Amino acid sequence: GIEASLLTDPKEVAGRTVDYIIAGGGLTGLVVAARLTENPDITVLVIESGSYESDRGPIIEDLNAYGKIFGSSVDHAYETVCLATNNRTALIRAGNGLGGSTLVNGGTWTRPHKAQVDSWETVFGNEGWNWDSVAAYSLQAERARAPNAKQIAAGHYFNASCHGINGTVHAGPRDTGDDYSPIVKALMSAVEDRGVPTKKDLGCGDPHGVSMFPNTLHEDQVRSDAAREWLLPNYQRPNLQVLTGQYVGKVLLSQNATTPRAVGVEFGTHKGNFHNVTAKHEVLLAAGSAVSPTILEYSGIGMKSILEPLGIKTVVDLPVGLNLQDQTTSTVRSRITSAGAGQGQAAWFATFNETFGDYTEKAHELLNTKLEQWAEEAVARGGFHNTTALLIQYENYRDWIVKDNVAYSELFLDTAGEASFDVWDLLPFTRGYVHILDKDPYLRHFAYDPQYFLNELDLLGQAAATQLARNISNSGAMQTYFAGETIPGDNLAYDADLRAWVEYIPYHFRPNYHGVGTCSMMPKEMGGVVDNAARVYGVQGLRVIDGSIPPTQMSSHVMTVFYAMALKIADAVLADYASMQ
Amino acid sequence: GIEASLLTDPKEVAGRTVDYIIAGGGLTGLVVAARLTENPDITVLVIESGSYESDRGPIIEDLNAYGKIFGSSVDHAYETVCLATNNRTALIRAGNGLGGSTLVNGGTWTRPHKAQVDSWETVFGNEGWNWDSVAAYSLQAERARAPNAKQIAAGHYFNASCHGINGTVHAGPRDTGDDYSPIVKALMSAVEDRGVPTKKDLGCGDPHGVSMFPNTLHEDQVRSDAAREWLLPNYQRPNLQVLTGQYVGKVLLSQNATTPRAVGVEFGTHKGNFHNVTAKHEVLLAAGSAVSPTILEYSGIGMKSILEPLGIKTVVDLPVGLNLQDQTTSTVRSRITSAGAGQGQAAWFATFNETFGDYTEKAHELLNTKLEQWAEEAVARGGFHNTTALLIQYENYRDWIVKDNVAYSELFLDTAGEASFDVWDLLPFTRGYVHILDKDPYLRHFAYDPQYFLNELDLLGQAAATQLARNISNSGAMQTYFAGETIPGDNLAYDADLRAWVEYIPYHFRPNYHGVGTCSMMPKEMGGVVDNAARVYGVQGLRVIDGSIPPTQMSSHVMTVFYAMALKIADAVLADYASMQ
Ligand SMILES: *[C@@H]1O[C@H](CO)[C@@H](O[C@@H]2O[C@H](CO)[C@@H](O[C@@H]3O[C@H](CO[C@H]4O[C@H](CO)[C@@H](O)[C@H](O[C@H]5O[C@H](CO)[C@@H](O)[C@H](O)[C@@H]5O)[C@@H]4O)[C@@H](O)[C@H](O[C@H]4O[C@H](CO)[C@@H](O)[C@H](O)[C@@H]4O)[C@@H]3O)[C@H](O)[C@H]2NC(C)=O)[C@H](O)[C@H]1NC(C)=O
Ligand SMILES: *[C@@H]1O[C@H](CO)[C@@H](O[C@@H]2O[C@H](CO)[C@@H](O[C@@H]3O[C@H](CO[C@H]4O[C@H](CO)[C@@H](O)[C@H](O[C@H]5O[C@H](CO)[C@@H](O)[C@H](O)[C@@H]5O)[C@@H]4O)[C@@H](O)[C@H](O[C@H]4O[C@H](CO)[C@@H](O)[C@H](O)[C@@H]4O)[C@@H]3O)[C@H](O)[C@H]2NC(C)=O)[C@H](O)[C@H]1NC(C)=O
Ligand SMILES: Cc1cc2nc3c(=O)[nH]c(=O)nc-3n(C[C@H](O)[C@H](O)[C@H](O)COP(=O)(O)OP(=O)(O)OC[C@H]3O[C@@H](n4cnc5c(N)ncnc54)[C@H](O)[C@@H]3O)c2cc1C
Ligand SMILES: Cc1cc2nc3c(=O)[nH]c(=O)nc-3n(C[C@H](O)[C@H](O)[C@H](O)COP(=O)(O)OP(=O)(O)OC[C@H]3O[C@@H](n4cnc5c(N)ncnc54)[C@H](O)[C@@H]3O)c2cc1C
Ligand SMILES: *[C@@H]1O[C@H](CO)[C@@H](O)[C@H](O)[C@H]1NC(C)=O
Ligand SMILES: *[C@@H]1O[C@H](CO)[C@@H](O)[C@H](O)[C@H]1NC(C)=O
Ligand SMILES: *[C@@H]1O[C@H](CO)[C@@H](O)[C@H](O)[C@H]1NC(C)=O
Ligand SMILES: *[C@@H]1O[C@H](CO)[C@@H](O)[C@H](O)[C@H]1NC(C)=O
Ligand SMILES: *[C@@H]1O[C@H](CO)[C@@H](O)[C@H](O)[C@H]1NC(C)=O
Ligand SMILES: *[C@@H]1O[C@H](CO)[C@@H](O)[C@H](O)[C@H]1NC(C)=O
Ligand SMILES: *[C@@H]1O[C@H](CO)[C@@H](O)[C@H](O)[C@H]1NC(C)=O
Ligand SMILES: *[C@@H]1O[C@H](CO)[C@@H](O)[C@H](O)[C@H]1NC(C)=O
Ligand SMILES: *[C@@H]1O[C@H](CO)[C@@H](O)[C@H](O)[C@H]1NC(C)=O
Ligand SMILES: *[C@@H]1O[C@H](CO)[C@@H](O)[C@H](O)[C@H]1NC(C)=O
Ligand SMILES: *[C@@H]1O[C@H](CO)[C@@H](O)[C@H](O)[C@H]1NC(C)=O
Repeated sequence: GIEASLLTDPKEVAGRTVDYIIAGGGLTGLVVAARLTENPDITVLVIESGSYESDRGPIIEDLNAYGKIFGSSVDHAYETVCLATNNRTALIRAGNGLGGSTLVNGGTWTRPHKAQVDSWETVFGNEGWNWDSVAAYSLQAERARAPNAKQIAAGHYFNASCHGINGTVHAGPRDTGDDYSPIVKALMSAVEDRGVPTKKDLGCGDPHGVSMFPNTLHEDQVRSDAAREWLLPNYQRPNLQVLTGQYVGKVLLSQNATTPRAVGVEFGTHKGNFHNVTAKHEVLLAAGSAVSPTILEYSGIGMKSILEPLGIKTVVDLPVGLNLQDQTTSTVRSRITSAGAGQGQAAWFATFNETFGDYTEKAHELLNTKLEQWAEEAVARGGFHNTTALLIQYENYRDWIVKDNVAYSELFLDTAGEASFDVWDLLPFTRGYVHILDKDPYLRHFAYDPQYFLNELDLLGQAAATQLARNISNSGAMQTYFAGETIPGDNLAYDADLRAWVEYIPYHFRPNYHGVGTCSMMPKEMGGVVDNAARVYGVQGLRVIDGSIPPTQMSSHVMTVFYAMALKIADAVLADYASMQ
Repeated sequence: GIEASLLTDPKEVAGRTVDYIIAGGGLTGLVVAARLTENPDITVLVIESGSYESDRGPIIEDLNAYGKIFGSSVDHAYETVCLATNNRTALIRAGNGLGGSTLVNGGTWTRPHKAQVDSWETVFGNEGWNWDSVAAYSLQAERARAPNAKQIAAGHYFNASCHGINGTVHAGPRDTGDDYSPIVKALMSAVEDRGVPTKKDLGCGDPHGVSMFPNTLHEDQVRSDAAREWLLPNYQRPNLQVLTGQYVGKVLLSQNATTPRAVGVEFGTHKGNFHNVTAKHEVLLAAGSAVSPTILEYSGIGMKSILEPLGIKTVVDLPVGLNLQDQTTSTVRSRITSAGAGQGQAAWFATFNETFGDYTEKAHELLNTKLEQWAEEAVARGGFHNTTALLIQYENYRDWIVKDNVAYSELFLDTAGEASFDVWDLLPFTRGYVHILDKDPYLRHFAYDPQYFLNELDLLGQAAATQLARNISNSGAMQTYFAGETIPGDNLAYDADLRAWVEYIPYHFRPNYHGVGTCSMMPKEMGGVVDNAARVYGVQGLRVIDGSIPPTQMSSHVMTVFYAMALKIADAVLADYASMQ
């Protein structure tokens, strides 16, 4: 079926010409590939390092098997540098195969705060990029299902004005057919005692409080990975070709005109064993936030201070690979009474004050006085190039916290036999980088440094949000079900104060795998790599269309935005194509 | 050139018949491939997941660049289970290319104790596998160079009787052109004050004390990796063929009324995309100790209790994957005075009593009383299947310590601007396992658990040897160069006792990447997987020829032994070939 359609021999595409080459068959790459080939006259070649996985079995198709895929050939498992905070190497989970990280992710489907997307036009000078336009694309991608009586009784609320029901990505409530645990409504009641809202639709634009949420799965509970949703219904199109098992190494550039033009790519598996293919219109990079910047650097598009010591000639100088923003995740886990049994997920989207509690005043004071110093320190660490322009970002985050009161941390609850919180600070001020370390793309030798916890507010906020997760687990209605803590358990005294949490947290955290910003969409003079149509500055016919481009984090899970962002970009590509006919 | 001669399209190979198929182009695979094709009538196909790397540049060819290749495409970076000792996953460095881990290793060239190799015949019933035979094969493989006057003045000693000079593997002193650091002879002086010997030739069969050693490199310092030494001189042989970029998935077994026979292998990159090739004589597994046991399991050779829940019919029931033995490595590092400058490596091979110091009586008491209890506990953890058979191994270890006084720990010194010890207990009593977790070989979903520190003497021994490295770093003539400790540094009090070291070591160690034992060469009734000619019990025409088969650890670096082991197996394979003509 679809398996027989995939190309595997490099020689069957080498030296030919297509209209668009898409590097990476993941979330954004497959969305754009489908939109472009709706026109039967447009040819698209997707080149993907992995292969088809959607039909493999529960390890892909059951969202409840989350994490068992880690460490396998479907996980790139990119390795960080030796992190300064704890002198350890960390692993970055990332899907390897058609659908990308939508093959391996938690399936959570929520949207950020309206003011966060709006800042993309007001602060980051991106025409047409605002909550209304992005949300309209989001709803157009969405095919959501309202919850039933069982699901509403568990704790779901669904405002139909905030969801599309006619789109492409199937979404609805996760339901294992088991009973839902009462612990979800117990956590809601526990935060209502503190004046915290509950059951806001996290798709409507003000994610705050404790709520349940849809999941990216079909009603029969099969995972809605981007390949199942966007490629499987369309693979029979003769103008849509997919080459699997090959890495895109570099963009081929014209030597001709005033400014360079992308004319194709080189792809392969090892030095001396690579091939060319030509793009008549454009090359679109969709290899993920950890990779698309490295493809640019291997092609001579990046920072001369990085490329010259490797013997790569710089043809376009841009701050490629900087401004990397990922979050830190920690765990609090507790056994539950027999009364707590049942399925169910929920999350507390907590504000700054809700996160810091007693430390709210001191934290606000740091935020009010340290921005300039913090920016100088991040630039000195190589996380950004221009202190003045980084400060624009920090002033924007302070307005989000102080004037808009957006969610600052996320406390994610799993039940199904226990009470377990994964906790992350949503708005890190640290900035990191990814840079190549060799001229050979197929060696994949690079330095990936998110600089976790090298901003003191990031460490304070993470410690405070995790302490809060212990607090709320044994508070209010949650006391009914509390049966003793197992994480941290013995490793951190149960009455630890914030200082004790700060000492513990660097040795008990994982990456959140939400990395954005390595080809930031903002003006060049602000440190950006792409314009408001995702075009790389100073190069014709070349775009970065994936998680590399969001200039900020957001108080949500990213799929709702990335699906919208891919469709918005597809409209721009098609508009430029049309103007030539 | 060798690059053009390599095969890179799987369809050039699919459907052929050759005499021998070697899975894995690593150390032992390439040695056996070279030996077999000395007869121009014998055809060999090597199938290797990586490609050719020996001409890449310093990152491969300069031993002093050790470690920079980690995390690249030339590094398999196998992830362990989440370890019980510290709730972390660890990474197993393992070379991916022609040459295997000889491409990425430290280059150290030493031999174990005579009694340790003798035990393979005496305890583990492997006729012909004793020090005399293995050493003779080792000298035949070896092409050593005596140290010169500058190198002898630095501390080198070389006994011509213990080294071959007319063989294949180039070996001699590392020499970066710098002055040699006086810290090496200082360390020798410091252990001389305690009656510990120095400058013994660690190739002669009694490795004890502080010595320098040869390195696997040419005189101009190019790394002598297995491909450079065994394949590059011989790639023009028409009967020798090498396929790169492809994984061997499983052995093809006849399925009829008679005993199963290896008739070929299936190889490829993904479940949709694999091929066969036929073996007329034998299939030889050489994919490394972490992989060759999994290839057997994928083929239905292994434990029914593992295979059946995965949907794999058990064709031959063997304890495949058990008895895994890897060591734990920790670091002590300090700054040096200006007078300590220069190049130089040395190692202290320390006996049981030397490592334990004032804890010697208590350590000996544990070793005398707990062997049966420990073997029960290792079996209950799944590291081995038969308690009595494991107790035989433990008695052998106790004899090595009490009656032979073999080296028990190794303290490896690097200088070149600092004083840095990597420390490991050489003889772990813990037993681990590796097992597949899915029936699809190309998913590479497996559980690899060395069970580090889950035996209490292993933890106690590693704590004591690392404390000893701190002690000797500031003792005797070493005091002249001591300029402050940086690791542990602030992370552990400088006057910490053994108990304090025991608390810290589980959170400050790495795998040594010396894992052996997963297809142990011993009698079936002792838990073995292969006989003394490396043939898998119960299967015709199938052998395992790599680091999976040594039944014990050894007090040395293993290259001297693995080259000899490969040469000795080649002779057995060629004797069976002559029997069928
Ligand atoms: C790695 O991570 C794992 C967890 O992921 C850690 O293991 C857990 O450690 C915590 C302690 O930090 C343990 O919690 C304690 O639980 C006991 C009582 O639990 C007993 O009863 C349970 C049901 O009633 C039963 O399921 C348990 O059985 C399991 O555990 C035993 C031994 O742990 C094991 O042998 C079995 O096979 C099962 O796996 C268990 O027998 C309780 O006494 C403790 O209470 C203390 O703390 C509370 C604080 O709330 C305090 O009020 C009390 O006064 C008391 O002092 C504590 O709750 C947990 O059982 C462990 N296992 C699991 C699965 O969670 C492990 O330690 C980590 N390793 C590291 C860090 O190296
Ligand atoms: C991760 O791992 C690294 C090591 O790789 C850890 O960093 C090292 O920490 C140790 C302490 O645990 C430091 O050692 C101390 O050194 C100071 C003085 O060092 C000064 O002089 C050096 C030249 O002689 C100079 O290179 C140093 O500059 C570097 O380091 C500093 C940080 O220290 C940094 O700011 C710079 O930018 C440079 O990177 C520095 O100027 C010394 O005071 C200490 O002496 C103690 O011990 C002695 C005797 O043992 C005792 O008598 C004293 O009372 C005192 O208590 C100690 O030697 C080391 O400098 C750090 N850096 C290295 C080694 O490069 C890091 O902490 C780890 N992070 C973790 C665990 O999170
Ligand atoms: C563990 C985890 C959990 C997550 N959970 C959630 C969640 O609950 N909710 C949510 O909304 N989001 C979640 N996400 C995030 C979401 O899945 C991703 O942000 C999204 O898939 C990223 O899309 P992308 O197009 O930027 O890249 P990806 O989807 O990662 O796709 C990039 C593709 O490029 C391929 N590739 C890489 N290098 C090359 C190369 N050189 N040549 C060719 N192809 C290449 C990769 O194999 C991959 O298929 C999670 C992510 C992870 C890792
Ligand atoms: C970091 C490190 C440092 C070391 N330092 C030293 C040292 O200083 N001194 C010393 O004496 N020894 C050292 N060693 C050990 C020594 O290098 C190895 O033990 C030796 O290379 C092992 O030989 P092998 O044939 O068993 O396996 P390997 O040499 O690892 O060969 C296995 C080969 O099989 C390939 N392969 C894997 N899976 C498949 C598959 N499915 N199909 C086909 N091919 C496959 C691999 O890519 C590899 O080429 C070190 C090892 C490591 C990892
Ligand atoms: C539902 O969503 C729409 C759009 O945000 C809004 O007008 C309405 O107030 C929301 N709430 C309810 C209860 O309808
Ligand atoms: C392939 O890629 C580059 C174009 O920049 C060049 O080396 C070569 O001529 C191209 N064509 C072929 C057939 O290799
Ligand atoms: C949060 O805290 C600050 C200072 O403690 C206070 O001024 C502010 O009104 C609080 N509430 C909100 C919603 O920001
Ligand atoms: C948790 O937070 C509440 C908030 O008022 C506080 O009263 C309580 O002392 C905190 N600690 C615990 C253990 O509940
Ligand atoms: C640094 O950033 C500021 C803010 O965008 C900008 O005005 C200035 O020109 C930038 N400087 C450089 C060298 O890019
Ligand atoms: C050198 O090696 C031989 C063989 O082991 C041995 O007899 C001799 O004593 C060794 N030492 C010296 C100094 O020759
Ligand atoms: C079974 O297969 C083996 C190996 O392929 C072959 O030698 C033998 O003749 C076969 N036996 C029967 C009964 O077909
Ligand atoms: C490969 O082997 C399998 C079974 O061993 C079988 O499908 C086929 O006959 C063989 N050849 C090809 C080309 O698949
Ligand atoms: C080692 O220590 C034990 C006592 O703990 C003693 O019997 C033995 O003689 C010592 N020396 C050697 C070389 O074993
Ligand atoms: C170091 O080792 C020697 C020899 O056992 C011992 O006398 C001394 O107390 C040890 N400790 C220190 C801190 O030197
Ligand atoms: C266990 O091993 C011992 C020693 O080799 C042997 O005598 C015994 O038969 C074995 N038991 C089983 C069940 O294999």
